[PDB]
Amino acid sequence: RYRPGTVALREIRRYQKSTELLIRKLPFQRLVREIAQDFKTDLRFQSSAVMALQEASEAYLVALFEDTNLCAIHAKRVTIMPKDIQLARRIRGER
Amino acid sequence: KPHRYRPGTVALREIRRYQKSTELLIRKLPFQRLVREIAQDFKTDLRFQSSAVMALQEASEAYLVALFEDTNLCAIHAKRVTIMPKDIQLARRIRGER
Amino acid sequence: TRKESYAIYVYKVLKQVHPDTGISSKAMSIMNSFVNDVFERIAGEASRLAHYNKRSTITSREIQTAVRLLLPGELAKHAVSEGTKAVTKYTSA
Amino acid sequence: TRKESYAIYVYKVLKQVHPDTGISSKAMSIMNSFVNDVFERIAGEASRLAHYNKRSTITSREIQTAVRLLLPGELAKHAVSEGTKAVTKYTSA
Amino acid sequence: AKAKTRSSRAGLQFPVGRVHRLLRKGNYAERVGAGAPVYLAAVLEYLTAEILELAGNAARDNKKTRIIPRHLQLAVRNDEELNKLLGRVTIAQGGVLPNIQSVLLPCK
Amino acid sequence: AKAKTRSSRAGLQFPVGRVHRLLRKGNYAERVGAGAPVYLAAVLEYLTAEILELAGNAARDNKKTRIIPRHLQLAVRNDEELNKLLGRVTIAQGGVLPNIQSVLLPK
Amino acid sequence: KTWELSLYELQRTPQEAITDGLEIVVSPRSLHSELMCPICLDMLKNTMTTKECLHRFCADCIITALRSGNKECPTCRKKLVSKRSLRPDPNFDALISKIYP
Amino acid sequence: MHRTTRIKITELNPHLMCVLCGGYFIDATTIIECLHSFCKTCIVRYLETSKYCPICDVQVHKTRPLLNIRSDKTLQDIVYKLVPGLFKNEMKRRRDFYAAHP
Amino acid sequence: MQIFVKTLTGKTITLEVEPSDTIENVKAKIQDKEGIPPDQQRLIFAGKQLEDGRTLSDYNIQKESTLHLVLRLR
Amino acid sequence: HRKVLRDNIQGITKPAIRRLARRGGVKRISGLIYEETRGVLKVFLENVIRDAVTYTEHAKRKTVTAMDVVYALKRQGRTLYGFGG
Amino acid sequence: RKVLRDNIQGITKPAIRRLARRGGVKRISGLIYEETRGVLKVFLENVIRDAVTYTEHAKRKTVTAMDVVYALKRQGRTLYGFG
Amino acid sequence: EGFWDCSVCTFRNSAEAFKCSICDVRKGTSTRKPRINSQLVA
DNA sequence: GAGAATCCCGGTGCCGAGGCCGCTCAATTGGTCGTAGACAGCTCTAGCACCGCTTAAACGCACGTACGCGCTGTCCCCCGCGTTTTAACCGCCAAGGGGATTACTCCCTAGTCTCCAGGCACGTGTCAGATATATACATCCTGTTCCA
DNA sequence: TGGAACAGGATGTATATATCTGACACGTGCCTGGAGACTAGGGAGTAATCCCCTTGGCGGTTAAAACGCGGGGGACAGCGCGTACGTGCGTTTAAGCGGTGCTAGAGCTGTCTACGACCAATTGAGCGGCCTCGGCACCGGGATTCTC
Ligand SMILES: [Zn+2]
Ligand SMILES: [Zn+2]
Ligand SMILES: [Zn+2]
Ligand SMILES: [Zn+2]
Ligand SMILES: [Zn+2]
Repeated sequence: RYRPGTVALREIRRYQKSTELLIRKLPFQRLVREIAQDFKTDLRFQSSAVMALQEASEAYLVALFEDTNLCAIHAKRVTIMPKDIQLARRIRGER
Repeated sequence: KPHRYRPGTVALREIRRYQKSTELLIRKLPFQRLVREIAQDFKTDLRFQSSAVMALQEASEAYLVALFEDTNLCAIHAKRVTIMPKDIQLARRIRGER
Repeated sequence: TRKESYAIYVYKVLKQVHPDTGISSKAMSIMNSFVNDVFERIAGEASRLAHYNKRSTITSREIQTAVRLLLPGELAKHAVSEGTKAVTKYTSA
Repeated sequence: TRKESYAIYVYKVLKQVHPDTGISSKAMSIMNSFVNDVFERIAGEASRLAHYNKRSTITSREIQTAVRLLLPGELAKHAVSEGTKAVTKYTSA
Repeated sequence: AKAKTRSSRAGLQFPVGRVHRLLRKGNYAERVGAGAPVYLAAVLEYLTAEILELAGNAARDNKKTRIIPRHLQLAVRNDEELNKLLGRVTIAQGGVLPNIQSVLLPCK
Repeated sequence: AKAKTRSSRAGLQFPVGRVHRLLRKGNYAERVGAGAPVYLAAVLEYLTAEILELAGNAARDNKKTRIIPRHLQLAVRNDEELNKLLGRVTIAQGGVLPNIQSVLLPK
Repeated sequence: KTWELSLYELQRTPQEAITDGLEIVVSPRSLHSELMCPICLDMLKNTMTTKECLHRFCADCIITALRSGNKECPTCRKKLVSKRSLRPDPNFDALISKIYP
Repeated sequence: MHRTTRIKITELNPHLMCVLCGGYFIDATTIIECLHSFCKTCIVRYLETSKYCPICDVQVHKTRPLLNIRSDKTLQDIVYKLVPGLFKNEMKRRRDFYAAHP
Repeated sequence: MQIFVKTLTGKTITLEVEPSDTIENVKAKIQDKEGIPPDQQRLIFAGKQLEDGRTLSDYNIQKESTLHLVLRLR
Repeated sequence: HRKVLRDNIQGITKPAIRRLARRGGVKRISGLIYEETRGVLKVFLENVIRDAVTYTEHAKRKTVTAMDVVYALKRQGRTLYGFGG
Repeated sequence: RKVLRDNIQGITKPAIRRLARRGGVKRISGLIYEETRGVLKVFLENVIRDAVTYTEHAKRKTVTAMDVVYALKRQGRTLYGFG
Repeated sequence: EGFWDCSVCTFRNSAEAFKCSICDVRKGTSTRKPRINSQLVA
C-alpha cells in the first residue's frame, strides 16, 4: 500500500490535467430549482442556464480553494481548515 | 529609576489617538515632490492644482490604511503580533494585485 | 458661468428631518457627489435593461427594476414604495 | 430571423495566421464573446471621454485614448500602431 | 395659466424637471417616459433623507450642531446596508471606525 | 460605379460597416466620426490575431489540428498581459493551469 | 547618468571608411561564438532580439523556450513577458545572408 | 560544415556604415524601439536635439530618449571581426591621444 | 408558573418561578442552570429595569411572561 | 404543482468537494471544510439566482434563460464566456 | 528644472508607523518600511499615468482634481468630496 | 417628542438619547429598525 | 502610590453658514404629429414527467501513521526615552502661463434615395478524434543488506 | 542495535493501432443591409483677450525627524504525543442513458391607438454676490483614569 500523500498528488495531477465538470448534474439541478423556488413559484429553466450556473459555481469554488491553500501554507500547515476559508473571504471582501 | 512603560502601552495609546483623529499623516511637501518626480516620466513641464495633490494624498493614505488592516489580520492569523513583508505579500496576492 | 448642484434640495431635506442642525461645505460636497453617483448608477442600469429588452424608451418600470437590482433589501423595498407613491400622486394630480 | 456573429472574420484571421488549423464551435463562441466584450469596453470608454470633454462626436482620438487607457503596455502600443496605420491607409485613397 | 412645478405636483423636494433634462441629455435611451424622472427623484430624496437623518443623530450625539465628513463616515460605516451600498467609496476627511483586535488587548 | 467595401479600402478583414452601424445604434454619442470604425476594427483584428496565433500554437503542440477552449485557456493564462486584460473573465471548459506548490512536494 | 560623454568621446573624429578594393576572408570558426544561437547551438536564422538585454535567439527556439516556461532570458536570467518583448533583426539576417549563404 | 569564404567588402559596407558620421561603427549602440544602430557619440549628440529616430522617425521616448538606447557588443564584435584593421587603427588612436594628454 | 428569559444570543430559556419569588432567587437559579455571574446580569421587562429589592408581584408579571437579559462585563 | 424541495444541498457530496479541492491544489482536507463549502456555495447561488430571476421577471417571461444568467454574472463582476452575449 | 531624483525617502519611518497605528497594528518589523515604499510607488505610478493620460487628451498642461477623480473612478477607487 | 422604545432590548429611551443606555445600539430611522446580527454578548 | 494621558469646564476669537437681493435662462403650458408598443392571434418547439436498465460512484468500516498542538528555552531586535538637528510650515511678495470665454466661418456628418452583392439559413460529404486494447517506462514502497 | 543504499513487485501513465462517427467545412439561394450621390445646417476649429492661479524665493519658528542607548518580550527551533485523516475494501444507491408523450409558452405578425419629441411665449426658481454673528479650534486650568 502507498504512504499517505502519493494518491493525493496523483489526484491533483489528474484533475489539473482535465477540464470536465466535477459535480453531479441532477443533484445540482435539484439544488438550483430548490433555491429558485423562494423567489418565484412555477419557474422553468433552460439546460444552458443550468450548465452556465454549474460552470460559474465550480470556477468560483476552485479559486476559493486556491486562496484557502495559500492561507494554510502561510500558517505553516498542509491541512486546510475553515478559518482559512473565513480569512480568505474576509480579505477578498465578501464578508 | 525613572518612569518606564512596558512595551505596548504606548502602542495602544497611539492606536486609540490616531483612530480618533482624522487628519492626514504624511508631510505635504515630501508627498508633493514625490508626486512631481513620478509624473516627470509621462509628460514634461506639467503643472498641478493643489486640490489634485490633496486628492492624491487622501487616496494614498486610505489605500495604505486598508492594506495595513489586512496585514494585521494576516499576522494575527499566523499566530503573531508583529506584521511582516510575508503578511503584506499574502494580503496583496489574495486581494488580486499580484 | 452657472454651476448647478443639489445644495438647496439637500438643505431642504435636512431642515425637514432635523430642524436645528446645519451642514458644512465639505459635507455638502460629499452629499452632491453621492447624489450624482447614485443617479449615474441607476440611469446606467435602466439603459442596459432597455437595450437588453429591445426597447427604445426608459420608463418607471425600468427605473423600478434598476432600483431592485442595485439597492439591498429594506432600502430597495422602501425606495420602491416611495417611488410608487410619488408616481401615483403625480398621475392623480 | 438571422443572428449576426463574427465567425466569418474570425475564420479569415485564423486562416491568415495558421493555414492548416481549425476551430471548434465552442471556441468560436468564446471568441465571439471576447470580441463583443472588447468592443463594448472601448466604446463605453470613448463615450465617457467624449462626455467628459463636452463633445458631441466620437472620433479616432477618443478611440486611441480609450485603447491606451484600457490595454496594458505592449498590447496598447501595437494596437495604437495598427490603428494609425489602418486609418492613414484608409484616408490615403 | 399659473405655473405649478412638477416637484410640488408629486409632493417632492427634488428637481423633477432637472432630473428629466439630465435623463434626456445623458445618452441613456432614444426617449424617456413621463414617470421615470418622478420615480428617480423620489428614490434620490429617500436615500438623501436616510443619510441626513443618520448623520444628524450621530452629530448631535457628539453634542455639535454641524454635519461634518466624520459624522457622514460614521453614519455610513455604522449602517449595514448603507455600508454595503458604499463599499467601494472613500470619503475625504472621514477617518476610520475605532476598532482594536481583542488579541492585542490585555485581559485577565 | 462598382461597390468597394471600406474593409477592403483599409486593408482589414473585419466589418468596418457593421462596426459603424453598431457605434451609431449603441447610444454612445450623438454623432460618430468617419475614421472611428476603422481604428476599432483594426484593434479588434489585432487582438483576435494575437490570441488565435497562441491558440493555434497550443493546438498544434498538443497535436490537435483544432483549437478547443482548453487551448484558449492555456494561451490566455500563460501570457501576463492577456491574463491581466482577462483577469475577471471565466472561460467555459477551460480548466486550470498545472501548478502545485513546492512545499506540497515530497521531501 | 551612465551616458555622459568622456573627454575622448566628445570630439573624436569618425574612423575613415576603407574604400580600397580588398577582399575579406573568414573561416567557418571566425564568428563561432558570435553567431551561435544560445538555444540550438546552430547558425542563426530568423533572428530575434530582446528589447532590454539585446540577446539574439532563433525565432522558433525562443518561441518554444518561452512557451515551455521560465519567462526569463536564457542568457542573462532577465525576465521577458511574451513575444512582444522581442523584435526581428533583418540587419543580422542580411549579414548572415552574405557571410554564409 | 561551411567552408572558408572570401567576399568583397564593398558588398556589405553599405549595411555596415554609420549614417550620421559616415564612418565605421565605433562603440555601436542601438535604439530598441526600432532597433537602429549608430555610433555612441553620433546618437548621443543627435538625441540632445531631437526625440525621433534619424532613419524611420519613430518617437524613441516621450520624455528621456536616452532611456531606450543600449550599447551592443554583438555588432561591436561583428565589425571588429568582419573588417580587418579597425582594431589596430583604433587602439593606436587611443594610445596616441592618451600619449600627450593624461 | 413559568417564565421565559431571552438572551442576546437568541436563546430563550424556560424557568420555573413563583410570582412571590424575588429576583435574588431568579438570578440564583440563573447562575445554577447557566453559570452567569450575578453582577453581569441586567433584567428588562415592560421597558423598565427591575429594582434589586422588588419582587415579581410588584411588576405584575403573569404566566408565559418574557423577560430580556442583558450581559455587561464587570 | 410541486410542494417543497429539501436536503438538495446534501447532493453536493464530500467526494465532489474533495475533487474540487484537488483541482485547486489542496493536499490535506479537514472535516468541517465540507459544511463551510456548502454554506459558501449556497450563498453564491442565492445571489446569482436572485439577480437572474429579477431579470426574467422584468422580461415578463416564465422561463429563466442563459442570457439572464450571463447578465446577472456580468453584473456581479463574474463575466462568463461561451454561452452567448 | 531639477532632475528631482531620490524623493521616495520622504515617506518617513514615523509616518509609516503612524499609518500602521491608525490601521490597528501593534508591532512592526524592520522591512515594512521598504515594502510600503514600494507599494506606494506602484500605486502612485498607476494613478498618475491615468490622470496624465486624461489631461493630455484634454489638450491642457495642468492636472486637475477632476482628472484625478476620473482616474481613481476608472481604477475602482471612487472618492467623494472633490467634485 | 415622546420616549422611544429600543428595538434590541425594548427599554424605553428618552427623546434626547440617541444610543441605548443599556445595549448602546444606535437609534434607527423611522422606517428601518436596527437589526441584531451586529455584535455579541461580549 | 507616583506619574503620564486624557476628559470636563470656561474664555476667546474668527471665519464661514446661512440669510437676503437682483437677474436671466430654463422649466411650464399649449398644441401637433408620427410611430412604439400594447393587444390579439397563431404556430411549433423544447421543457417537464415517466419508464426501465446498467454500472459508476457514493457509503460505511477499519487501521496505521504523521502531523497539528502544546511546552520549554534562548537570544536578539523592536520599544521607549533622551538629546541634537533640520527642514516643514506659515506669512508675504511678485511675475506671467495658460485656463476660460467670445466671435466667426467652414466643412463634416446626419438624413434620404437608389441599387446590389455579402452574409445567413440550409443541406451534405468526409475525416479528426474519443474510445478501446495492449505494452513498456517512470514512481512508489517495503523488505533486505552492509556499515557504524 | 539502527540508518543509508538497493532490488523487486505493484500501479499509474504515455505510446502504438484500429473503429466509427458526429461535427466541421464547403456549396447555394436570396434578401436585407451596406455602398454611392447629394444636400444642408450646426459642431468645432481658429484667433484674440482677460485675469486666476501656479510657480519661485525669502525669513523665522519651532514641530518633528534622526541617532544612540539599555532591556525585556516575542519569534523561532526542538521535542513529544495522540488524534484526526488517508487508503483500501465490500456494499448499497441512484445517476446517466435512450425513448416516449403532452402541452405551456416563447416567438412572429397584423393593427391601431395613445404617448413622447419639437416648437413658441413666458415668467418665476435658482445661481452669483454680499454680510454678519455664532459654532468650533485653540487656549489654559483641574479632575479623573490608566500604567508600572
Ligand atoms: Zn538577456
Ligand atoms: Zn536557434
Ligand atoms: Zn529607427
Ligand atoms: Zn557614427
Ligand atoms: Zn437597547
